[PDB]
Amino acid sequence: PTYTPKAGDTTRSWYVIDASDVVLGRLASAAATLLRGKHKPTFTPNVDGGDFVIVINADKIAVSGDKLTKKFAYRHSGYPGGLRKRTIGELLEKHPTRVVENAIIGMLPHNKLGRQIQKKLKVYAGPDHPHAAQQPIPFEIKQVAQ
Amino acid sequence: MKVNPSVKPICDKCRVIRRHGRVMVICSDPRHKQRQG
Amino acid sequence: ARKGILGTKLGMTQVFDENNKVVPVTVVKAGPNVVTRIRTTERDGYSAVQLAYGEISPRKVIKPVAGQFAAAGVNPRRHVAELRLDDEAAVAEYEVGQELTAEIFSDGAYVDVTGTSKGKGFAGTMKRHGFRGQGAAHGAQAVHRRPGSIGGCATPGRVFKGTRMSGRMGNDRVTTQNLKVHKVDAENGVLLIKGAIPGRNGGLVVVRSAIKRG
Amino acid sequence: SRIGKQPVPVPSGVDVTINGQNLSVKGPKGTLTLDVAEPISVSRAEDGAIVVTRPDDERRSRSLHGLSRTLIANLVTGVTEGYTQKMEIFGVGYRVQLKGQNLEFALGYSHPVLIEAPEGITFAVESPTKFSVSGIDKQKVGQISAVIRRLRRPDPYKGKGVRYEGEQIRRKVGKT
Amino acid sequence: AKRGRKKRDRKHSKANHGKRPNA
Amino acid sequence: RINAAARANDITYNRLIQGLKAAGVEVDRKNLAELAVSDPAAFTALVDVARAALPEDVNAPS
RNA sequence: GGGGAUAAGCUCCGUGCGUCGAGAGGGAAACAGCCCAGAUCGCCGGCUAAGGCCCCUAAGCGUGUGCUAAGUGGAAAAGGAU
RNA sequence: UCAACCAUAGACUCGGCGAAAUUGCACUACGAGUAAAGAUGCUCGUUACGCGCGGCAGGACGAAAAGACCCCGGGACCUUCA
RNA sequence: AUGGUUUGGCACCUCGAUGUCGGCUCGUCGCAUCCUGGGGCUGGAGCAGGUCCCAAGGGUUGGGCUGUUCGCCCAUUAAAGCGGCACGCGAGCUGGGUUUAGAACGUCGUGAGACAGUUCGGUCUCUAUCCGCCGCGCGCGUCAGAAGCUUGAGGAAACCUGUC
RNA sequence: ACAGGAUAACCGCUGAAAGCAUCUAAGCGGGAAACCUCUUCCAAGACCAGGCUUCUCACCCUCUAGGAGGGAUAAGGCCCCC
Repeated sequence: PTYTPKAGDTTRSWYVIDASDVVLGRLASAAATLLRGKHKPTFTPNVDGGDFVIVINADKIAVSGDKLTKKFAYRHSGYPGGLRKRTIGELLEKHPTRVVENAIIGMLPHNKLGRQIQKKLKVYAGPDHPHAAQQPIPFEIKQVAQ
Repeated sequence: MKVNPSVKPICDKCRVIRRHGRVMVICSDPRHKQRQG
Repeated sequence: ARKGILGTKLGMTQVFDENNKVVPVTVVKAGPNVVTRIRTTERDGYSAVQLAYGEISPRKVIKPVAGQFAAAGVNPRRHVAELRLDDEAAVAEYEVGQELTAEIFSDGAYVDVTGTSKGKGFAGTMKRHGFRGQGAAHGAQAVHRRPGSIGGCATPGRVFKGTRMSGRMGNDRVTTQNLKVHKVDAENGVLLIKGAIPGRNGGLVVVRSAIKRG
Repeated sequence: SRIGKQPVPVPSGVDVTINGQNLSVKGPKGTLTLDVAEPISVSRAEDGAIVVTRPDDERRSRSLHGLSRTLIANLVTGVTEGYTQKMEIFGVGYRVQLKGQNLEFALGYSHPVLIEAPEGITFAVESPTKFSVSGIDKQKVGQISAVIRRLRRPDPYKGKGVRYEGEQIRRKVGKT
Repeated sequence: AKRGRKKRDRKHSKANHGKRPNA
Repeated sequence: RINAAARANDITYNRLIQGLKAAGVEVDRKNLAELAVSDPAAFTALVDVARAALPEDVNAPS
């Protein structure tokens, strides 16, 4: 029958993506792919068999057009008139990692397994990360050809 | 300034331009100033 | 700078100024406070000074607290509290073991007093939110103090969060701003502060320099 | 395009320097800098000049070509000759004086208007009703001179306000 | 009005082929 | 799973299926996935087979 | 085609026109009447339709030539518009 | 205006006895939508640790009463140059 | 052309019940801004305006008449905004009106009786299960157990204005 | 509140495309009770569940000693008590 992982088959690898001059959605799609495990042949949609994904230089993410000023990240407090919006530039200068996070989190499944997958995502605005002990492999975002 | 969808010249000095995504009309005579809106 | 101090509220009284105008003051036992820890950005991520106030027996102290006060290098106190500052240049003035008194302030200074409001218990919307009640006559069946409506109808279909309802009032941190100290009294170790102060008598307060008016 | 084709003649007292699109000029009046738009070719000619061209004919390149040429022209003529704007004042009581390097106007307000001189700019007062701004950047010069021009609301009924040297303001009449 | 407009313009989709129930 | 293993062998699922159908490999996707999990070398061999059987310009009408 | 304001998710007719009704399944975000297709049961086999192939989401961040700068796409008129 | 305070009976707490209407279910969120055109239950998202206590009454088109208004059908009683 | 607040058209949910006007209380939202704020043009001298644009942060009175909404009026005001939310809100209140049964006037009707005609009078039920909301606890967790002091992501509140 | 930042309408500077002109297409500025900061308050159930410190930082038993289970404790806390 068709393969299912059993309790020790989920191997974790650490990848690291330099988000310098990389397109936001491009990076986020790639990272969600790795975090979910679509790049793996052991992929089982009921399993977080994905890989850890570090993102560095999140502040240097590339955003096309006027999205830096006319795309808003909205948020609601639950209270009336509690809609607070903040552009992507405002968000980049305040909380740089939040744009990359939000992008990936939206590209991920909105479920309990998605929540479990978020934990493998580490995002850092500089070029440096503390997860060097884990020996992360650099991951260039390629495009398979045809 | 006049703000109307139909902005057009009023005299020979009124020049038409596209400024910041808006069709403006400029002139020495500031009465003839117009903007699309 | 924003120099400050912890103290105890003792009660209100009167004084008279040079113009023979009356000043309702509150007497704050701005007492011997002792510095017990310096908060820094290289250690704690923010600049602040930890003060301690209130005599206490060394047996009523929880032993962790005893160890904290010891490693600081002072004897224990009852209440401990931090004063946030703006920069390392502002925190560089406070040394551990340093003693703060009312004399850090001066007559005519404007202060902000942080205290803990008196408890009004489970309060109705009238006492708590200034709701007009309803009529005491003209037919009112048992709504003389009731809030009345609570939301819209089906279109909302819910009660909005943050609606003003009955519940516990008081025991909340209250900062009263821009109170002019009428007088310092270092002999007694108190401040005569023009006007109301939050909390009961014997309540702890924090008299800080006014963040608006110097 | 038609502006960008003619290069800029460099006088003697000039020291041009390039690392690619970037540009740094020096002259008697001071020094100046400019990072040229990428699609605009820049070269230092043999004939003591700075040639600037465009590879493509797209409207963006056609615009940036002429603009960059004008920018280098203003740059060199500012760092060699300087850029001046003479202003003058009209109306009774409407005056200016020099409080060091800053200026102080009286313009019928209840208070004096203190214009702080920014970096690179130097003011001067030929008279309480006639003054001037000088510098090396035409942009900053026009900027501060316009900040000065807009200090008072336009007064087309009696002309009370700041003007440029040869400015022909509009006017009206209030009869009643 | 907006609701009817949106519901009608939904029919201008590659799947619906310019027709929908109640248009 | 096939797409994953294929893109690990530097080929897309679609061109893999195309090449297998051109090579006359009637293997079903179940067994291809099982190979991808259990015999990646055999999967690579089939990928090579499919890449051979593909044309030289896949975006040409032929 | 009538009535209606050549409005109504309106009404009344016609149509070896359809579907729902009495019709599951796939697509249309969800969505009786639209598109595909008419479910005898089973299969951890394959090809397809409509529709789709960056991630959610299976399949293409497909190839080539151009266009678009408005996030147009991802609502709209007379009319305005180097 | 403009409401404040006091007591008492309840409400609250403890002990004891111990109902009720109601009830298709249930580990019963919010927004914008969609839908028998006003959604806890569908879609896309957002938010939300689990369980209680006191309270408020916006919704559950809440409970109650097979709408009395309207219409249809049938009665009853009343009137009269039926 | 917008909008969908008016009168309407349709009659699609609801007639084995979706309680109605107005007010009271509580609000919340939009901006098509009444004031405050910023500005362009003016047949804008100045005071004061007119018109248009931006702006919804806050504020936007009390009374006489009327059931009234609306409106008129009185005094004020910086201003006395327009609208939505089941013409917001009756398991929150009233019940003056409409809209039962009584009675009367006028009119109609032979009559019984009728009148978007008037008039006087005339039961407003419910111990809150769920969501929601206001507050308060219990449990567990935050990779030992505890304690003190804290950061502040993220939310809430506040944001008015005149006279001299 | 002051103050700052970024902005709306708007005022502009330098400037082409388009030998001029043009607030703009590259660039640079100014600019409102709106926005973000600032003020007050809640807040690490902020599941990235944080940080700075301090205290205890130690015993037995049973299963066959695998992973646990039970007990007694410390720091400390709770209950009773005022």
